[PDB]
Amino acid sequence: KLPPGWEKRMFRSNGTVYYFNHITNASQFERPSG
Ligand SMILES: *[C@@H]1O[C@H](CO)[C@@H](O)[C@H](O)[C@H]1NC(C)=O
Repeated sequence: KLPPGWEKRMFRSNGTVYYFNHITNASQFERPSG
């Protein structure tokens, strides 16, 4: 869906999950894959 560089990421201290683009530095909660 969204580009290569997005990867799954997790908020320590509450356990929430999101995605992070380690190629651009962006963050989004909807998943470019799943
Ligand atoms: C969990 O913490 C992050 C920041 O660490 C925050 O952005 C996120 O909204 C929190 N989870 C929920 C369900 O709000």
